[PDB]
Amino acid sequence: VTNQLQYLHKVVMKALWKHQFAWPFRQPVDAVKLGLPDYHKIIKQPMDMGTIKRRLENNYYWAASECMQDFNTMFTNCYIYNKPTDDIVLMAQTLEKIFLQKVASMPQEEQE
Amino acid sequence: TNQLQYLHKVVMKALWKHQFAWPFRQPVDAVKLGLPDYHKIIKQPMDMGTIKRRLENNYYWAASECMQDFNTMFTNCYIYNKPTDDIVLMAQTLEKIFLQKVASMPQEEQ
Ligand SMILES: Nc1nc2c(ncn2COCCO)c(=O)[nH]1
Ligand SMILES: Nc1nc2c(ncn2COCCO)c(=O)[nH]1
Repeated sequence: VTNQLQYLHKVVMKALWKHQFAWPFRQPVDAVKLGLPDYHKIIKQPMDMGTIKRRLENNYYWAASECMQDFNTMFTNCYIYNKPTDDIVLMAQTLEKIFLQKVASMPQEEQE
Repeated sequence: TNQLQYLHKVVMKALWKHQFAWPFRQPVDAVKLGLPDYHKIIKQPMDMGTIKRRLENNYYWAASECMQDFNTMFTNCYIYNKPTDDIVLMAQTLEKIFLQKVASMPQEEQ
């Protein structure tokens, strides 16, 4: 497995998964459960930490950059769809700041 | 530091020249662009011109802190604009390059 995907699993996902703001992102947006009949109109590429976490457990990723894009798509989905004033937006912002400051310490290069 | 230099000369380099970069090279001008609610909604304006100047003037103490400014700039765009505005596509494209360039950053400190 890659040095960088190992960092993404054990440092980034470990931090973000147990975070007190993580729960709205731990599973796919369920448009029916949440009452969002336009969600899949607006968000064409849904993403969530459950999917990323399993994808790290199943070595589905080839490069770290593609794990990073899933994280980024997840947060971007949230800012695009939700209202500027929704608490979910500031939860995503808080989680994204951690993702970014962890990524600033990720190795370079590749392995495996 | 080595990482700030990389963010200056590799990351900011690539993004500045990009064909979608022009809305992001200078602060949003809410009055010229016709957006009287822009500052009611975005409380932390940010833009690559401000980030470039801060890197030239040694404003940043750490890499993560310049990376946060890049993120704020993109997030502002996503939060303020309608999902279908082209500028959202432009920010996503730029942000993807940003993440990919950041993954190859020297891991140290300097
Ligand atoms: N579904 C749901 N779970 C929550 C809420 N607050 C905390 N949790 C549990 O997740 C926190 C991590 O254990 C909440 O408001 N709703
Ligand atoms: N109430 C609540 N909002 C959520 C949840 N998951 C997603 N959202 C709404 O944000 C969608 C952004 O892509 C969740 O389980 N709790």
